[PDB]
Amino acid sequence: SNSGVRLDGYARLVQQTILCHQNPVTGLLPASYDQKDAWVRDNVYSILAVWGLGLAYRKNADRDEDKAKAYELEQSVVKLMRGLLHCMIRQVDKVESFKYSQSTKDSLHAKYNTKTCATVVGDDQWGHLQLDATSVYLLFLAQMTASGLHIIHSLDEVNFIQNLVFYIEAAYKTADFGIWERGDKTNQGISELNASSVGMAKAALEALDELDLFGVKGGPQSVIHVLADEVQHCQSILNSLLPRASTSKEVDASLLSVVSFPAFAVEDSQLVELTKQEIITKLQGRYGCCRFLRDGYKTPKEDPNRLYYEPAELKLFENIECEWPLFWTYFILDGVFSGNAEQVQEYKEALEAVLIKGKNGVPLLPELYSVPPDRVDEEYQNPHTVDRVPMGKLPHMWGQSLYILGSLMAEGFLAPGEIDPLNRRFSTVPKPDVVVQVSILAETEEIKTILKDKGIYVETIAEVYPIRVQPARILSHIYSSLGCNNRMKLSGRPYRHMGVLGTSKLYDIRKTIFTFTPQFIDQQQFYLALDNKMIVEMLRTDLSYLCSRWRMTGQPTITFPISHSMLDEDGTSLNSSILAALRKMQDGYFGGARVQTGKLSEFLTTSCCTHLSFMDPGDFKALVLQLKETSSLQEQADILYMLYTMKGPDWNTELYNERSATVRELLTELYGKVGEIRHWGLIRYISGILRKKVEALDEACTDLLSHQKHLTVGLPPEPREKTISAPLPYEALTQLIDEASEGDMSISILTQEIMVYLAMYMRTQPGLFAEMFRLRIGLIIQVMATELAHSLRCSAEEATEGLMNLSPSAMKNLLHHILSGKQGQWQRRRRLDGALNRVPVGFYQKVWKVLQKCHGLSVEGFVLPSSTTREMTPGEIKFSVHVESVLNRVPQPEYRQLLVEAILVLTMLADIEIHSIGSIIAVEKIVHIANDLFLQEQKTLGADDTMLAKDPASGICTLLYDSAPSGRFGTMTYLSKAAATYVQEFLPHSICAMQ
Amino acid sequence: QLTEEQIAEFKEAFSLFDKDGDGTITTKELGTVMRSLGQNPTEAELQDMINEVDADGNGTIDFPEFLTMMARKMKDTDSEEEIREAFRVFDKDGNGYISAAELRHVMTNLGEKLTDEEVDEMIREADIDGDGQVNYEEFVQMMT
Amino acid sequence: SHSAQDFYENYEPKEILGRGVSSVVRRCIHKPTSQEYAVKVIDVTGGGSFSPEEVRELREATLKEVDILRKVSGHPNIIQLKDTYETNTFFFLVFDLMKRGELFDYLTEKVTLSEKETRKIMRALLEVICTLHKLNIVHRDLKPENILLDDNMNIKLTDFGFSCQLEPGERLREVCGTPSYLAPEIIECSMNEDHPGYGKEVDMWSTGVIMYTLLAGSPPFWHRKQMLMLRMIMSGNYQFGSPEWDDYSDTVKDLVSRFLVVQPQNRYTAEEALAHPFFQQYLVEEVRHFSPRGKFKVIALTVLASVRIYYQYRRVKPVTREIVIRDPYALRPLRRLIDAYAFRIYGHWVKKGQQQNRAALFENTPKAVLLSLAEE
Repeated sequence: SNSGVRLDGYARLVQQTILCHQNPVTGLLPASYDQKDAWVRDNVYSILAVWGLGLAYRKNADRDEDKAKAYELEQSVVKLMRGLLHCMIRQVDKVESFKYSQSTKDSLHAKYNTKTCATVVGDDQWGHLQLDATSVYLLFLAQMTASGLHIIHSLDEVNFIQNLVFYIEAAYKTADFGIWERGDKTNQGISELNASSVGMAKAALEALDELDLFGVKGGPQSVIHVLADEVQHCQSILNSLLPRASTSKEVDASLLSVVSFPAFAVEDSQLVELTKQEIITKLQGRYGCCRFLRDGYKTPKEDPNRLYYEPAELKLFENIECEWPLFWTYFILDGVFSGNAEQVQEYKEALEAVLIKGKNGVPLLPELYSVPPDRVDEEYQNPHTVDRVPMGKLPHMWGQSLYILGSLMAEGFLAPGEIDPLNRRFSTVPKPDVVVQVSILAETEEIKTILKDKGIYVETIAEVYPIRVQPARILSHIYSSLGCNNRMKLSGRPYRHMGVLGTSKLYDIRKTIFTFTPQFIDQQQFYLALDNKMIVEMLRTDLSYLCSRWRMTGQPTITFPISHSMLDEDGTSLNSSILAALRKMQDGYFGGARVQTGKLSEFLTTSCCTHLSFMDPGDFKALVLQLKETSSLQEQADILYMLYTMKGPDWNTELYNERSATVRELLTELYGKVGEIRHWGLIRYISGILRKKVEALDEACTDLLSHQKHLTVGLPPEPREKTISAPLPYEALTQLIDEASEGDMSISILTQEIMVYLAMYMRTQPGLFAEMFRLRIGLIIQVMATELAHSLRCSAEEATEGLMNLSPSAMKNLLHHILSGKQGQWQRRRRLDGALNRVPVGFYQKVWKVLQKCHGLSVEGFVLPSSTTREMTPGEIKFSVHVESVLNRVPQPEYRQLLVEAILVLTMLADIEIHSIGSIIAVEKIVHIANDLFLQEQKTLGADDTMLAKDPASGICTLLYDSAPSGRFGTMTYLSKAAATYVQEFLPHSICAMQ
Repeated sequence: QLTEEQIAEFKEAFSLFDKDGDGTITTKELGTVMRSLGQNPTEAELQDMINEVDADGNGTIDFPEFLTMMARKMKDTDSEEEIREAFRVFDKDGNGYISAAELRHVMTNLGEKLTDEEVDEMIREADIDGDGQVNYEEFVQMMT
Repeated sequence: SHSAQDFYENYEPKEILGRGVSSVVRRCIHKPTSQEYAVKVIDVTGGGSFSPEEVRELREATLKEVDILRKVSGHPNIIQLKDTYETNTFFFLVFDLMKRGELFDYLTEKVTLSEKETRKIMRALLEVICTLHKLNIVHRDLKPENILLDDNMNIKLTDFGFSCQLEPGERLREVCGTPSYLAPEIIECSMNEDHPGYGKEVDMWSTGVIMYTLLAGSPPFWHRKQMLMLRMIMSGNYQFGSPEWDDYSDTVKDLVSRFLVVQPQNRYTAEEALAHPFFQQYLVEEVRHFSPRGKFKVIALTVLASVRIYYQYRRVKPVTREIVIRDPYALRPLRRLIDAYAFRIYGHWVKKGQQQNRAALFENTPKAVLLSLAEE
């Protein structure tokens, strides 16, 4: 039959192309060419064609010979997978070290060796960080297991796999070198985040949710357990940065794999079409597509025998990116997968033209086509016109295997439902909504009586004996025993905080039912849970978030017990906000989701239940006297802090002759008394001594950084100020904040609170941060203090004391008011604008054009040479950083605003004329000329000397600051006149202005 | 404040200006009218005039624009210059007086299908002194 | 009107579109057909912060607004209430969706508008006002922020909360609305209790002020002190700036002046306003007959216009870079560019309320010792 002949031909091609270099015993193919190495990614990618051929053979075999062929192919695949797994399992120590902290020194090697599976290079001679390779390996291992190909034999391998799951679960906040093993855009590799790694890691975690590695004959302990919060975090990060591969590359062709056949992890299909169109319009060429703009690999320049590209890529790597037909061969698979046939035919026809025929006349895919060394000038003027020639190795196993698989699938022998048994092709199907279940419990009898008085029926913590409730930290500690082995030196999952997605579902532990309350009602960590309004806001946000995704099975469940702190001052009635929230929860509408209340007995019948199996059994004495006798929280805190600093870090004060009372114990006890008075004047002070830390701070910092913003901790001036341009570990962030805050102590707490509030507000309303590029906590705090002082018309110390006493809700309201933006008026507005340096939305583009028509812009000695225009691009961040640095030399915010206005008016005027100044422009001279003209004009009118005052250290009249921007007497007209005069001063006696 | 008669006269003048009823002056029609009297503005001149009269770049003139243009108070000096130009257009012959033949020729050039009796009656009614000619004072007074 | 279950199982909410003092607008989709709408969700407990009397008053006001809006339904230019759901704690009012925001954003982005769109906007507003007055219903809440814009430049009135029926022979004596849009009659009634009242007619002054703000770009009356603004409004001394109204037709100025009249009786009505020559247009007619004088006048007018067009074209002036050095505000393009750039730079400080307004940007006064004399 025709099918048999086609299968025989494809098998012959595969045997002659890939299987000829399987390297028996080890089972790992060489990494192409005469390199004598085995890259993990290529080995995984090169098996898909063989797997598909075997799958096609199996169904139609019905014969002994076909049975033998299928058995041999399956055995080869299993052998390769086991050989790959051996190398990883030989390096358990590296995984164990990496589980704690994040560093490149404790990372698994990316290039393993041939026979004996040893190491070839050290830890300082290559980029040993690639989270995508392990992710794709795990994804394909999970996919193959469902097919029916055994790859796991011993139970010990299960523990190693479980530990490895924790090795990649932190991919949403970990920097990696990248798929190309070249760090960021330029050379001199610096770790940076990219969308491809997170996209590939997200798919792997979902696949292994409940897939047992023992097939249909497993046991109670054979399934890998994974969480859900990490998947949602990865999805959010991918959605935020989907259009751009990273913060340094405008677009990368590697996103196709993330949004194509392998590891479908994308929603909002419009994004897929947008990115595909962008890639097609930007990177498409004549004989392939480029990886990314300005890559100099295999170029007639760059001195191939040298590395660490010098910062001289002005135009030596422009419009000469060679090619990569792999991005072309991905398109055929992408089109043929879902519903596309005309696109498949078009891409097949396009690819057939760029093929090369070698020995025996069989398909062969070249790596790239290099531009001729002579015809280089023409390309700069006529891009994508000059013919190219092949260059580099072309035994490309990756592209060849992908093309063979695509052709076989298009032939119709195999269907899309066989390669992906997990049904990952239906990720674009919308899900309508979910219904949230909420249960309310009373801490004691009194709370129950109060609730019943107002018509709310609940049950106390008792009377539900068969069910039990406890905090979430207990669950987090319990989870720290999964996949723990002593012989192999594995410590199990590290401790981490638990989100709402984990606490909602029910649990089973030794024939028992357990429920864990949310983490935000914990008063033993911080004081953010002591405010009822904050509790309500967090509850609403949590309800909305839970109702949004809920990608699990079964309705959710939330327990919200009412504690003693939720009562009024008299302790006889719940607060108004709590009652309103409880009433709104009824009637099936609260926040932005439907909420249904009842009793746990009914919810038990319809609710997700998780079965846990791993838990089954296998003179200071005078000062102390003064503290005891003295009263007042101020004196108590002062003496306690002094004792702790001097001699009482852990020493026993001996205050009680019976009980040994340590300084820490007394400080902890003082919280109980402080919490009743709600005195927000020393609760922060005591928190400083204990040095409490906010959980999930790293997540907030990563979220802030992912929005293309630069953080900053520490008040001015430099070098105290820092710059957190990349994510840092929790300990690193805490120590950096402590160092920046110096001994102020309270500054650290204020900074943490401000960061938390900013992270919270960013998600809801990501529109108020426009016109801003750098965030500075010290400047924000100073602005808040100054605003409070002006409002109260008091001294700076009084304003600081008042700010310290503000409740969290008041602080959030003040921050929102400051951000929104809502003599003495115009000067205040200018000062506020200058402090936050809210530049317009297109300042940098205008600055770059003008530079394009002048020699620079000098600002009090410092000069911004125009040569930087060709060394950078307006979209890059280096140019913006340099511009801000040049503009920030002057300390007065009013001067900064005046300079910004002068630059803008100069840019607007430059359009009218058609000429090149060919000279350096000084903004300060223009400003001074405008000020002199305004002074003369006011003097001519007849204003008395009192109105025309002079600044103490600026030389500019105060009225100028108060003058309105526009109008027939505003500062814009004076600035324009001064700029015109200055331009005329350096013009060849002619303007020729025409528009 | 205008009146019904003024509105009717303005509408009639606008209709006469637009030879083919379309609802717009049209650059071609404007050029045809300009050349009818003996003027040959260039295409760039016509485009500039259309842009200046219109508030945007649509390149078309509507009835409201014509009404606004014709309702302007031009004062005396500019009004005097405009009236002098109009008389010169009507005063093609170097005599300084308006006769029946000159008016008939002007109407024919503008595209008016009138009769000799009609033009004679019009001139007789317009004239006051009865000499068969219209002086500057009569022309200026009748302009309103 | 019915149980919340009908809503719950009929409409699926979506992301937010806007926020208010106590209500937020959200997008909803109709199941039995997938049509998009807007829903105004009103909390009538004020999040549990209001005393019961406030909740009852809010419910009564919402019911009155709904029942008044029910009758007016039918006009193409009014908001359409599609569906209503009520509970003990929430009202859900389902409306047509718009697409773009109110006129505030458009005015802020474009700074000032031309006459072409102003004509259509004023025609639609006058038609709606005439229909409302014919229905013996007053609004008293005509503001730029209460008008929605569609993709085809379609505006429909909304925010009928303050609207109330007026029985014949009655005279309202209540004060409400922003001070800048308050007519002199309202202020007089508030100050003196002997004033008979104000009327269907107090809804002209608002239209005139809206026209003036749309054309000039700043409100005719505004000051940093409420008392000074009220005194200036009482005096009624609106004036046109020198280098601001030198490029506008006289008909528009005459219409604006007619709209703003201190005497209530002399104020133009909707029907009278719609008959102004500014809105005059022609389609076709062949019944134009007159005497020889008419033909002579028409020919003279045609010749005069033909002569004057060329002179008007020639009256243009060059860039005059020396003029720019001397005074750049005289040239229209320079002023337009300066205003646009100033608004772009300081466009984040213009919001609702008397504290912040568009007039705060332009400073046409000659800042000097003259500022010493402010008031008594």
